[PDB]
Amino acid sequence: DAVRVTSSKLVTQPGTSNPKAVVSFYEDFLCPACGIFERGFGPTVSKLVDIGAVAADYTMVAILDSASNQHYSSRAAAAAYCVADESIEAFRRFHAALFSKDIQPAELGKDFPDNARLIELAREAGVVGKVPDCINSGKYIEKVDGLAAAVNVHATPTVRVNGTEYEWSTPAALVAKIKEIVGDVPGIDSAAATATS
Repeated sequence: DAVRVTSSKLVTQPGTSNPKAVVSFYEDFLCPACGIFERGFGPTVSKLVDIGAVAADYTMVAILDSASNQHYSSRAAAAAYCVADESIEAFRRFHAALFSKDIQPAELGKDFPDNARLIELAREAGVVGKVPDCINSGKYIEKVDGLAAAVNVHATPTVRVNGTEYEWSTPAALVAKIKEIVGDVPGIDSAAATATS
């Protein structure tokens, strides 16, 4: 249901493979607040992933999907899952790209990327593989369309920390929360520096 992003440095619960800290993001690719939120928190989260402070769970839901936007939300989420299938790193780059200012369509706009453009963005993210057919076949469409109800999240962006609702403010606040959970890990202060710019 979520794409789990980690690195080889992941800090785990003693005697298990399970992350000590999991930050679950629930996003819609057409959600403007989500664009702002990801452009703001992204580098910090990526750093926290790299130093192994957290695992980052991404659930891309369909809640904004409509015929008016040409089902952009659902096609984009499905596409993202397709990419994650091939590569996790490719997913990081893809996910980041879709939320960049030059890319994310304006909700309520008349212009939205078709599947060919999503495919091309996947290529730029570093993967081809089965992704083109995974996207063209609409493999994940029904999945993503059901995700919102599945995980029971109807608002975006929504963030949870170890399954608990988390009201986010700044990247710094988040870094501090994670530090509260995992203690002082190598790099986490560096991550705070990333959070404050």
